[PDB]
Amino acid sequence: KMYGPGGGKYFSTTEDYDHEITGLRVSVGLLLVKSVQVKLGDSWDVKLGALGGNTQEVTLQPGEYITKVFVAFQAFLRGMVMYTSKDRYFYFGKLDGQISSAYPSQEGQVLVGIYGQYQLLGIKSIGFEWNYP
Repeated sequence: KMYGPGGGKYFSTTEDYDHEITGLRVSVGLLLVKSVQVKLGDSWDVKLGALGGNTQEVTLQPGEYITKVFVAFQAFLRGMVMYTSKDRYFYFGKLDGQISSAYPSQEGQVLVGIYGQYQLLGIKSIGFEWNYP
């Protein structure tokens, strides 16, 4: 469920039937992952987290799901790696701090949301919602 030292303002991505995560954007400053943003179908969901940084955009091909995520913390979320069902990885930031593994406890489940806590400087805490397409 919830990774990091935490404390902050709670966020969670919009979770929808009829619409899945088709893409994603993570904002990274010089060091910290500031904010995340999922595209749900043909529309970017609200952008959640600290302001600022450079935003990496990543686009899932149809039928491609996020199935696992590594996350590194250091007072603030430094880095995140997402692996998909098409043998594709997406690196954001640098994996340095305390690495942690998020995966579904069940088979064929895939990333449906992201949630956590953030403050002014970036994200203090992150977690992932798994579920069938």
